[PDB]
Amino acid sequence: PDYHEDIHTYLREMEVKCKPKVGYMKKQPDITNSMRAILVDWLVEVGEEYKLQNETLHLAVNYIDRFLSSMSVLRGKLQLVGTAAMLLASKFEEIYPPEVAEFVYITDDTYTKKQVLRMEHLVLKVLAFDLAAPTINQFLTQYFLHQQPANCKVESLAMFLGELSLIDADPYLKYLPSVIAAAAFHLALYTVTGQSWPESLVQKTGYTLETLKPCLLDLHQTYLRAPQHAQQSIREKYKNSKYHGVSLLNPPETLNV
Amino acid sequence: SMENFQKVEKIGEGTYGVVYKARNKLTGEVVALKKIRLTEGVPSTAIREISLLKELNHPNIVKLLDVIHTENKLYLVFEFLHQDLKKFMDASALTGIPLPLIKSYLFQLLQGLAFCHSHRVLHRDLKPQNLLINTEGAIKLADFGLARAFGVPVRTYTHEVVTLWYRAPEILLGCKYYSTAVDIWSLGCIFAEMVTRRALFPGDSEIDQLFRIFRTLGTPDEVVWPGVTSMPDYKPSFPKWARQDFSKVVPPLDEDGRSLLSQMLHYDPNKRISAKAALAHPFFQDVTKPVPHLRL
Ligand SMILES: Nc1n[nH]c(N)c1/N=N/c1ccc(O)cc1
Repeated sequence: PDYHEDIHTYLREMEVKCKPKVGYMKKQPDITNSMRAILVDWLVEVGEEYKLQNETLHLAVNYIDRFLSSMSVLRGKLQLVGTAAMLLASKFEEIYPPEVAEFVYITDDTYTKKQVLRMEHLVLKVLAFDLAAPTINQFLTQYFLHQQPANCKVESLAMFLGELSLIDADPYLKYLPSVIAAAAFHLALYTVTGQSWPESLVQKTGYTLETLKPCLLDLHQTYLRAPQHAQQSIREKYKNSKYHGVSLLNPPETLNV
Repeated sequence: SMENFQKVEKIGEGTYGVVYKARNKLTGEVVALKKIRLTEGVPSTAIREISLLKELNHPNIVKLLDVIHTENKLYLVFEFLHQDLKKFMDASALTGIPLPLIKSYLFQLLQGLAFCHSHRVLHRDLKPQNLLINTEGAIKLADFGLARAFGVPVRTYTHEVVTLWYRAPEILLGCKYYSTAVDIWSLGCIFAEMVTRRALFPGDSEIDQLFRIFRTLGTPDEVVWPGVTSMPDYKPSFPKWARQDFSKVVPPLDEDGRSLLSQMLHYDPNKRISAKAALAHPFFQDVTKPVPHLRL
């Protein structure tokens, strides 16, 4: 708690600086939201295969969105971008990152090692080496400390919801990681325990149910529609006992905000 | 671009390349150039060192000025500092580092570290060799190759961290979690070393390092450090040394100095003083900024 407020304050500054351009997809000639969902869902599978941290997945997605915010990319190269992003995220975040050989392997030899490493370099150049970006995950773990008391199901369900938001650029590109985390945390808390966004988090974050509402109504729909979404890797992942099988919990019919 | 730099000489060597002193031909600025040669692509250590140094602008952190990004090579451009604290202490033999300079250096080190921690970075390799000093009385944290961005609360991170002599007890005992306190332990050891000009805990192995610590500060029990006896590499067979009169650990140290050192070497990482809080310690009440004369 010595640095908890300083760090939170600093992450609130950095997330604004690391934010992708909300409208970049309409500026993309060849790729679409659906193609991006397919990529992100595949990254979830890659994270599962190699048992990577959730943070690593969140970082890779941040890098991809920032990259696509200024670089036009043909659909045949979208996976190369995602692959180099996941490699960078792993190098940054993981104790034992997978080897390049492994990232080359999971693209089904769609690309060569040389291509992957050249893309790694280009991603680094385009992001100005600014890889230490705040994620939904980093805000959630802070918010979790305000539980009374802590509840594993709430924590896993908030992680699950925050992860679902990575899939759909529309609508989640328009929300900051701290806001999505607040929506995910309130939604999870309310689903499991019936409780709401705690007063202590209003003091910490300045966010209220009112300011969270737009993100929250988006996230509630996403939660309700999750069983029918084209992409299912995250639901499959959160069946694991590692996450207390929270994807099997029923979403609430209404939120009453 | 590299064309504007004239290489003066080699000055160091890392694990992925060498450090050169160079000068900017156009502006005159003297710099250090860390060259990182590029089959796993850009090394993870360089990815962390660069991303984190870019965000860490502070008078007491070595300044990354630029990154030069060719196909086969990565050049990190730093402000040049003249000498490291280790070389300085060796050259200060029979003179000692005067207390006002020790105090100023520690105060500066603590500001640089508080800034790292406030920005969610662990350094993880604080030792005299990685602390650089200039001809103006400054000292700065350098080599962030082993650093990492942490989260709140922390996850389990890499176990193989911190040069052994400077390595905190919660790392040696295999704790699932460590955080900012590990860097304060290191600075504590360095504070003591500036005073005595010898390493405080010069162990040759992990168990030797633990025993040296125990013999100086007492073998920790549940009273001094709740939870210690259940830690993964704690052993009930550990000899049980009494804690030393702390004035004997660093004899030349005054009352305020001993108080501060003892809080930096507190066993429980939870109770170990933060860099931030340490800045207000009465030890620093009369701190100034002496300018030592470097031999080179
Ligand atoms: N020897 C030196 N004089 N001035 C420097 N900046 C310098 N080296 N600084 C560094 C900085 C970063 C690093 O990983 C290794 C050395």
